[PDB]
Amino acid sequence: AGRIASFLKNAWAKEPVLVASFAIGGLAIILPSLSPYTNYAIRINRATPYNYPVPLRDDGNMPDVPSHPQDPQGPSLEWLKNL
Amino acid sequence: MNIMLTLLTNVTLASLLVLIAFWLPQLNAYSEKTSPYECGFDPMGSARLPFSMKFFLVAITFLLFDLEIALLLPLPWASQTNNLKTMLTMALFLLILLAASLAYEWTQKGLEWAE
Amino acid sequence: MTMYIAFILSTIFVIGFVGFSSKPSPIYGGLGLIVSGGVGCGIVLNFGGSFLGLMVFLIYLGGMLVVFGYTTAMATEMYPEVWVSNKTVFGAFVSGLMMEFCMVYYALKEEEVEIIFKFNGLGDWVIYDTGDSGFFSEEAMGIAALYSYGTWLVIVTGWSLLIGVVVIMEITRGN
Amino acid sequence: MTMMSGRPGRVPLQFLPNEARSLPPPKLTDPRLVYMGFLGYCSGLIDNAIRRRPVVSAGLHRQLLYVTSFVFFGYYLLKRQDYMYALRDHDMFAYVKSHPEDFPEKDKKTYGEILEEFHPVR
Amino acid sequence: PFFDVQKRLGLDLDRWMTIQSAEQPHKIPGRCHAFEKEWIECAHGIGGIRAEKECKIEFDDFVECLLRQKTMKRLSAIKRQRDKLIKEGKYTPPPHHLGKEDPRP
Amino acid sequence: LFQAEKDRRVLQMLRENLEEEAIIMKDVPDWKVGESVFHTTRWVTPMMGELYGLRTNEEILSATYGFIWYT
Amino acid sequence: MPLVYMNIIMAFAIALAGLLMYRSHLMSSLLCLEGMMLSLFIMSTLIILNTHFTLANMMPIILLVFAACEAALGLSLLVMVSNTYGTDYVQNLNLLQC
Amino acid sequence: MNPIIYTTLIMTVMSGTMLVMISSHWLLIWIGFEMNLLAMIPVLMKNFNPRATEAATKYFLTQATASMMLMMAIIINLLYSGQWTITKMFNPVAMTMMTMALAMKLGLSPFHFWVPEVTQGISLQAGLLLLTWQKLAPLSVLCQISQSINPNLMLTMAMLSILIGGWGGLNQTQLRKIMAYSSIAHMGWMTAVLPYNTTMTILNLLIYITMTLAMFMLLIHSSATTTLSLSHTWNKMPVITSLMMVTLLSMGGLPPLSGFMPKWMIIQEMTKNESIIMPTLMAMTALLNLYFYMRLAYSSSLTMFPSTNNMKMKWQFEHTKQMKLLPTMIVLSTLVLPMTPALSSLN
Amino acid sequence: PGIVELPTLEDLKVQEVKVSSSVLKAAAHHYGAQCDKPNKEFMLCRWEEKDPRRCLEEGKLVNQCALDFFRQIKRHCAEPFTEYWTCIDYSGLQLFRHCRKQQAKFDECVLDKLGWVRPDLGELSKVTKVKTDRPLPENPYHSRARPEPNPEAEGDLKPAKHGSRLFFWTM
Ligand SMILES: CCCCCCCCCCCCCCCCCC(=O)OC[C@H](COP(=O)([O-])OCC(O)COP(=O)([O-])OC[C@@H](COC(=O)CCCCCCCCCCCCCCCCC)OC(=O)CCCCCCCCCCCCCCCCC)OC(=O)CCCCCCCCCCCCCCCCC
Ligand SMILES: CCCCCCCCCCCCCCCCC[C@@H](O)O[C@H](CO[C@H](O)CCCCCCCCCCCCCCC)COP(=O)(O)OCC[N+](C)(C)C
Ligand SMILES: CCCCCCCCCCCCCCCCC[C@@H](O)O[C@H](CO[C@H](O)CCCCCCCCCCCCCCC)COP(=O)(O)OCC[N+](C)(C)C
Ligand SMILES: CCCCCCCCCCCCCCCCC[C@@H](O)O[C@H](CO[C@H](O)CCCCCCCCCCCCCCC)COP(=O)(O)OCC[N+](C)(C)C
Ligand SMILES: CCCCCCCC/C=C\CCCCCCCC(=O)O[C@H](COC(=O)CCCCCCC/C=C/CCCCCCCC)COP(=O)(O)OCCN
Repeated sequence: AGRIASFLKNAWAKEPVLVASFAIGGLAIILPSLSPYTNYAIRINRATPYNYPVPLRDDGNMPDVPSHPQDPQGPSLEWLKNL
Repeated sequence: MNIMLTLLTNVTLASLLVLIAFWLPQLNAYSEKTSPYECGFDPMGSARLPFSMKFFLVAITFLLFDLEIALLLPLPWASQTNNLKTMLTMALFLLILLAASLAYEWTQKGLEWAE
Repeated sequence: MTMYIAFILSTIFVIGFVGFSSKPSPIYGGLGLIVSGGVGCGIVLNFGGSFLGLMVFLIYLGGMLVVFGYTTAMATEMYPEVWVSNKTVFGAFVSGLMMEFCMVYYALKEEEVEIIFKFNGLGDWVIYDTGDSGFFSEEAMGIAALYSYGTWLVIVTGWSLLIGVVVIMEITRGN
Repeated sequence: MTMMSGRPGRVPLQFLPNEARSLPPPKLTDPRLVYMGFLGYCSGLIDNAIRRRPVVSAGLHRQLLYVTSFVFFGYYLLKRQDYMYALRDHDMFAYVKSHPEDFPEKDKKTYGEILEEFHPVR
Repeated sequence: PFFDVQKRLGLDLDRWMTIQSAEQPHKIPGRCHAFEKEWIECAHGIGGIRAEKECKIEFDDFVECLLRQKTMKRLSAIKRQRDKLIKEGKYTPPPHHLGKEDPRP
Repeated sequence: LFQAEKDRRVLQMLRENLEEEAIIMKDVPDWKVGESVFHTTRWVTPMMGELYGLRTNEEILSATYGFIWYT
Repeated sequence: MPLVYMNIIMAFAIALAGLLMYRSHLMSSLLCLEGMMLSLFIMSTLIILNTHFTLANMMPIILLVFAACEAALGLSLLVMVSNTYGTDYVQNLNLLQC
Repeated sequence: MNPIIYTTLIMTVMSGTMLVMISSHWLLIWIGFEMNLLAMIPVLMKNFNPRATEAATKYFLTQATASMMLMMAIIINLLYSGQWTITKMFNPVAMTMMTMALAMKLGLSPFHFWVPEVTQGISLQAGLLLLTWQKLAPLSVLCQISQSINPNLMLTMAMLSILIGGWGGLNQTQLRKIMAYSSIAHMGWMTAVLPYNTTMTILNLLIYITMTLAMFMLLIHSSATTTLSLSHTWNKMPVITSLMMVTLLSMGGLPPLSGFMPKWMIIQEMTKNESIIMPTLMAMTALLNLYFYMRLAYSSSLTMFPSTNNMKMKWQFEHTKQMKLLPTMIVLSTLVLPMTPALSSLN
Repeated sequence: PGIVELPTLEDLKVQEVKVSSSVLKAAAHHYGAQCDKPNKEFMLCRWEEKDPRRCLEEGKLVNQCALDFFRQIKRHCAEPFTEYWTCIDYSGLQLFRHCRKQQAKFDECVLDKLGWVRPDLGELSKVTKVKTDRPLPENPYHSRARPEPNPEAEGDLKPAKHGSRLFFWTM
């Protein structure tokens, strides 16, 4: 409580560069685990179509696969437009 | 193909400048003019004698720290992977180990030049 | 057959290796290794390895600067040797040059297995792939996969680097 | 060069597969176990001798621990060795059964119809 | 010698990198993916001694894909015959093989 | 569309090479025209030399080093 | 095999020969070691690029990393040798015999 | 050196060896070798002197050349087959390169020259580590690729190792050089049977490691590095000299001691493959190792050499540091012949 | 090792699409909206047969559908489309974001004259299903018969007969 206060004061008086560096590194380590937009970053990465989407051979038992891109089925990037 | 032409052009221009500088003016070379310079006097020893390096340990550490650059340069492309958590963990771990190496050499007086 | 640019580059690579392997003063050996690094970078660039060639060139440039400093510190003599100031150095240089000449002649004039196997040459361009797709570079993706696929490699590499720092500090202590 | 390490269904680092429980365990009075205990006792005596202690009577708890540890490890070593020999015999018999053409049964003649050469000693 | 810790624990420390036909990023395929797949599926579970003999065709095809020695030999033979026939003037290359072709997309 | 065009172009180049090889190599006694070097009968992606073997050096250069050298 | 592969393998052979035949300076042998590493890098890079082995593209970089370690190791030893003798000549390292 | 730094270095050496052991990828095996060398160089130089520096330099040069040849073999194997798994090499040239690299790492003849020098230049603890733990990784790699071994080259190197170990040991008065030549001969024995039965190789390695550990611990306990220094031990610790004589007899392969078990097994295994001339020559050659072991025993425990007056002072002091595994190591080095069939547990 | 069979040059003839890359990029969104079915059938044939020689008719159908699409565009309004693709063609990267007025005009024209709706972001990259009468290939890899495995390990484990049988040892 007071020991850490005196140590931090001495460090800020003598080595401000090291204090700033350690603070920045600690924030960089800690903050990503508490952010709600990391999931958004992952989903943005998954949403980029680098390669061709190969169609599946219809067998009559896929209610959740579209037969046309404009069909309502499949993933939607409506969330991405407002983000 | 274009870069080869550019490199050839630049080297050719520099070499032509050297050739002009060495063949255009009048040259009068004698032993006193071409002697080594030590501000008024003949050097006592040779310039090929050993010259001590007081920062040799930092020079060696530079070799190891130069490969962290190789390991860290593909980070912009690595940031595009789907499993961002693993990539971020590995990048932060690598930088943490680099910082720990720097701290270890700093605290063991490895950054101080030899006396 | 097509301008044999890669063959010329690899020949200059071998010539630089002969230059620094005949072992003149380490200044000229470092110069030869720098030349070989640049030319090998060019070869890898011609085969599509932009990042790898540029990185190897950068790494060897830094290493050779350190080597130059160390040569001036503890690897000098009154009269540093060049490739023509010594019978031994000149002999090794010439022997390497004619050995490369003989290997090349036995390669492109006939099919003969020197050590491992034989071949005809024909230039590298034949053995390409004509792959036509992509909005990225496969080399960059494979290198960037180190942070998602190669976790084990990253762990062992970082450990070895930290241990190497500790090791050089332990070795140069003296006492 | 490596006979049994590539056997199908081999768990890497078990030291004692489950099937080894189908075999009879070695008896606790196994002479090999007694020899293991004797080795532990010799180790204890040498430990007393090196440290410059009364060889036969210095540390009784230490000798007891030596003997117990040697017997404990030897029991499982004997179990594994027995299991490995049983595996070798099982595989050999199965291979002989599955290849009758390589291990044929040929009728045996009696010594009255087999002509053996006689070499006089003189 | 080889303590298979990976197999005992199911870790995959380095098996992701052992072969060319194993889950590259972005599904980028190897140049010889099909040949290696065929050879690996031929040789799986029968041991090295049997795989050396009974899967020699697949391995020969895989090596031909890797190094293309036979294809280069055939191309060299064809070109040598073409040059021999052209020096004596019995053969003439077609216009589409001389730079006067009609290109298509 | 690019895929369909690529298949048609590759197949046309290979057929032209096949016809030229058939004309050229008629004198060699034990030569089969169009004989594969693979035991497998499945399709194999053509190598650069197969497509551009009997063509000019400029086409070969554009096919091999055209993209890399473009800056 | 292309003639480039033969040239790279010959470069490795030349570097190995240069390392195995010692002149006075130890720095020259260290440079031969570095050249051997460079030739290995080039050879592996060419093979991996030609075969389009994507995940193996990170293999050469790892090579470089350990090359650096080896280089550093050698230089460290050289320093100590010089500190003992004022020279990096290998003929001073003869206190031990067979 | 700081104790924590030394512990970290030893752990790095051991973890590099284990990385070699557990890897399925050639690059990871090479990485393990590199890490082992990197961490092992400082350990040889813990006690600083010119001799230790020279030994470290020679060791580094030899091992770096071996590593470069190792990588070249790997890359050629990859070129002739797009494989990274350590199963069996697909090119004979790559196999020759790998065999030579691993022989140079192990110190087999004619790559044996560095072993006596490096062992003489370092302390007894560093020598113990170098001659016991440093043999595991190359032997494990050789065991994994045994079916691709060219028997002629491997057997030639093994026979050369046995002969040269005996002849070199015949001429030594320093104990570290004697141990190094014994190591060379035993490594030749280990690699002679490798193309036939890797279990025999593992058994030979285990027995040799046990006897070498016992020998080096007895040499550390009686802090002697020369024959004449060891001639003084009887006047201070006779039990140590007696145990050392028995251990030396075991190292000579005399029945019914433990050292007889490996050679015996190796010999019989070789006779299963219609190899008769070579085992006979190997045993008749190991007679030389037995001879110089008996010379050391004569000078150390069977006769009493003259001593010095100052020794009386040493009579008044005990050893402050005790080695906990020395008695067990001695017992395993001598009395384990009746437990010979247990080798089936090794396969 | 067999003869490689190749289609004749007459078989490979088709009515080609001779519009440049800028025109194609300008039309691409509506082209993928309208000509999806032949394109997807061709791509399924391509990825299931692993042989360009087995999907030539599907490629010709793709060409026909593209030509019909471009004929419709030419017939209804070619001037807004020409302005749009010229604006696209000026850019060295062919960026969409520099031509939004011309894109708006072209989109309005196609919407009013043909009822064509531009697909929203994320739609053209979906994985869709294709109904085809083409039989599923049974051996697209032309695989040989796999060699038989080693039989099995079976039976109850019994103690070794007369122990280890190593020299004089009875156990
Ligand atoms: C094959 C079948 C089975 C055979 C068994 C195997 C062989 C025997 C066992 C081997 C291991 C056991 C003993 C080794 C550790 C002993 C350490 C020692 O130094 O001894 C001193 C110690 C006497 O010292 P102390 O009492 O403290 O006071 C005197 C001072 O210390 C004053 O002493 P100091 O230290 O001042 O005297 C100086 C002396 C100190 O030097 C020595 O004492 C020599 C010690 C050599 C250690 C042995 C090597 C390790 C084991 C390998 C054995 C190889 C066997 C294969 C054949 C090759 C033979 C070499 O140095 C010299 O004089 C230079 C002599 C150099 C001549 C060269 C010969 C040396 C090597 C010969 C070894 C022979 C084999 C061991 C025989 C037993 C020896 C105790 O001796 C003993 O009392 C232990 C003997 C055993 C007693 C326990 C028996 C159990 C009790 C009876 C119960 C009945 C059981 C059954 C129950 C039935 C129901 C009723
Ligand atoms: C900015 C980048 C673009 C630059 C483009 C121009 C590049 C110029 C490169 C260098 C030229 C500048 C030098 C100035 C004139 C050249 C003079 C010199 O090079 O040649 C002289 C020629 O000397 C020769 O040794 C003798 C001439 C005989 C040899 C010529 C061979 C063929 C001639 C045979 C006659 C038949 C005609 C054949 C040709 C059609 C040697 O003079 P020298 O005194 O040493 O040096 C000092 C020169 N000074 C006096 C000006 C200071
Ligand atoms: C048995 C005793 C355990 C403790 C001691 C172990 C000693 C060895 C050191 C650490 C063991 C290594 C185990 C980690 C192996 C990495 C692979 C595994 O963990 O999965 C990773 C999971 O990620 C984890 O976060 C791994 C990071 C944990 C390690 C970082 C710090 C630990 C290092 C400690 C020792 C290193 C040296 C000392 C440092 C101070 C990545 O998987 P994932 O990305 O899902 O999917 C990949 C497959 N894809 C590509 C198809 C998608
Ligand atoms: C001097 C005599 C030798 C002494 C040897 C040291 C004794 C102490 C060692 C401590 C005991 C623990 C060791 C292992 C216990 C559990 C580990 C277990 O999982 O490992 C198994 C393996 O079990 C062990 O290897 C058995 C170790 C037993 C060693 C003793 C045999 C000695 C021979 C006869 C001498 C008599 C010894 C007397 C002992 C006091 C896994 O098998 P596997 O991963 O598939 O094989 C790898 C090698 N392959 C594939 C190439 C075959
Ligand atoms: C959890 C974060 C970890 C990752 C982030 C770090 C990124 C990189 C930063 C570390 C780089 C290496 C640091 C090495 C530290 C060496 C310390 C040292 O020994 O230096 C001392 C100087 O520093 C010291 O006195 C010792 C340490 C002083 C404290 C330094 C910071 C400690 C932590 C404070 C910050 C805490 C976090 C911020 C919180 C914000 C407050 C609310 C000696 O200086 P000389 O140059 O030799 O002096 C010559 C002239 N007189």
